[PDB]
Amino acid sequence: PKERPPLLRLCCTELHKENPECVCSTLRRAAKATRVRQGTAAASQVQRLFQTARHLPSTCGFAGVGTCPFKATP
Amino acid sequence: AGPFGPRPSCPSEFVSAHRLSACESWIHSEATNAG
Ligand SMILES: [Cl-]
Ligand SMILES: [Cl-]
Ligand SMILES: [Cl-]
Ligand code: NA
Ligand code: NA
Ligand code: NA
Repeated sequence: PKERPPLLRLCCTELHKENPECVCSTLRRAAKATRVRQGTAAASQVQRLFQTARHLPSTCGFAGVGTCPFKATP
Repeated sequence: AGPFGPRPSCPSEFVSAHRLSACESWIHSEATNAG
C-alpha cells in the first residue's frame, strides 16, 4: 500500500500538535521514555530507537525541521 | 520576541499531544527490529 501504517500516521498527527521548534526536544523526551519504560538495553536497539525518533519529522512532512540532530544517548 | 508573542511552551505542548504516545509505540516497534 502507498498509504503509511496507521500507527505512523497517528504519530504524525500528534507531532503536528506541536510547534516545529519543539519537535526535536519532545521526540528526545519520548525516546527516553520508551527506552526506560520498556527496558531497552541492547546497543543496536537503543541506537535504532533514538535514530527513529530523530527521523520522525522527516517521516512526517515537517519540512522546516528535517532530521533532529544527534545527541549522546543516556 | 515580546511579552505577548506566541511563546511556545514545549512541555505543555508535549502533554497536550498525549506525550506523542503513538510516536512512542512506533519508536518501540522500530527499535526491536534492530539487526
Ligand atoms: Cl504527515
Ligand atoms: Cl518537553
Ligand atoms: Cl510505547
Ligand atoms: Na515523560
Ligand atoms: Na549490547
Ligand atoms: Na517499516
